[PDB]
Amino acid sequence: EIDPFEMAVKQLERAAQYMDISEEALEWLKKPMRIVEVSVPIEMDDGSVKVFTGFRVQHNWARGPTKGGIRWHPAETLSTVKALATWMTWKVAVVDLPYGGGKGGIIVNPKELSEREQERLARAYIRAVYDVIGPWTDIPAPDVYTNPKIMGWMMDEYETIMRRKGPAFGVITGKPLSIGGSLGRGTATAQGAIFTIREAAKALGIDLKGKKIAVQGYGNAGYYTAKLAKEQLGMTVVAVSDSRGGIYNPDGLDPDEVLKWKREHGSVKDFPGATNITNEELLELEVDVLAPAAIEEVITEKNADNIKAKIVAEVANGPVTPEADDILREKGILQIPDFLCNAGGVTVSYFEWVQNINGYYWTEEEVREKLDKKMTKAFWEVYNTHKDKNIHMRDAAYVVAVSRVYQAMKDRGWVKK
Ligand SMILES: NC(=O)C1=CN([C@@H]2O[C@H](COP(=O)(O)OP(=O)(O)OC[C@H]3O[C@@H](n4cnc5c(N)ncnc54)[C@H](OP(=O)(O)O)[C@@H]3O)[C@@H](O)[C@H]2O)C=CC1
Repeated sequence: EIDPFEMAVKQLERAAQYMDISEEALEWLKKPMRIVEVSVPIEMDDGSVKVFTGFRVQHNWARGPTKGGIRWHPAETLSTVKALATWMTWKVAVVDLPYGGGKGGIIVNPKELSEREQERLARAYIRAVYDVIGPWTDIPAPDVYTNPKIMGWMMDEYETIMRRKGPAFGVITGKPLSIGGSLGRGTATAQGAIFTIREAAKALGIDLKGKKIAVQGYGNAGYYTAKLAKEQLGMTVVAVSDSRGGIYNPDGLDPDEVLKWKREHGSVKDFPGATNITNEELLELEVDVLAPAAIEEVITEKNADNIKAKIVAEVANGPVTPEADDILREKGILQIPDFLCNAGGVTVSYFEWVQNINGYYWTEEEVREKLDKKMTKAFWEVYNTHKDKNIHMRDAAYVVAVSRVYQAMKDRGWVKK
């Protein structure tokens, strides 16, 4: 049923087919450099002891310490962790961070655990994987069903074990502001998406002031993308959507009022002055920027032709299928690859790690400007590769990331060819 690691390896081979890479380097990149599977025992609230399965996969560390989150899902598998670590490698390589690829996970349903049990689980996971993590070895991060509270617990346990012999704040990112946290973490993904959209408009020669944007999904990423677009880029937000449905208004939407209505009516539907539309119908609107910030695979071969957006900002994690990719490219529409558009979160986590390591913490403006520089440089590199190699933007981003990792490997002497 299309194993995640098989899919990742196929993606890597496809990317290697568009660039000059040696066979030994490809074989090295097809396998994670270190996989750690540990037992995570905790004491239940009823006094019993339960053992959970924890993972920590470090795909590659040629460019520096590995970076990646920890998932707490009942359906976690070592294959999924390996695939996500492989993808995290390219995610940190495309935006030029001194990081490798890493990922963790515990096979547990956190909906049935109390606060004390969750804290015990985090501390036991740290005790189990201490020997393969560190400020300069492996930096975990929040992921699905994991939050900054668990980050604080993990950091505290790591500091307790390490005996405060170094920057224990920098061992993990996504921490609360009170303990080594960073500013701008809430709006990192949306800010990166906005910078990439601005650069794409600059590349296409389109002035965004007075244009239209449609956003699918109105969670944290979608709402902040719409709000930041309207604020900075001056783009008129004409359509937003949630799981229940979507709304449309050619005169424009106010993101704050829409958020208030969603937080009051439980959904964005039936917003005053707005016409109710379906998600599929939102994908059909004639806009200049489309930002899918929702479930995977919303653009398929069926509806790829009927898309009228000039720029498709893949804020979510792969909302466009390869057939849809080819169809959309044929229509002369610029796509911003998913792991380049939403690279703001990992970039801001890197900024947090830098602040923790240095012992000096920045402000909201400094973080915003550094993120702006990083996203602009990454998008311009990807677009230049796209224009030079006459390939898809996703293929160009993969080529850039794999080339950076391959050059780092060659410089270390790991591969001689
Ligand atoms: N936000 C972040 O920090 C980062 C985000 N990403 C990626 O970004 C996207 C969104 O992130 P995030 O804000 O955390 O997500 P959220 O869980 O906070 O919100 C999800 C939003 O998308 C909607 N949604 C879920 N399924 C559908 C669907 N089938 N159709 C239409 N709308 C749907 C939800 O609707 P409803 O409210 O009704 O449930 C909600 O509006 C994801 O694809 C994620 O992978 C990854 C990098 C970090």
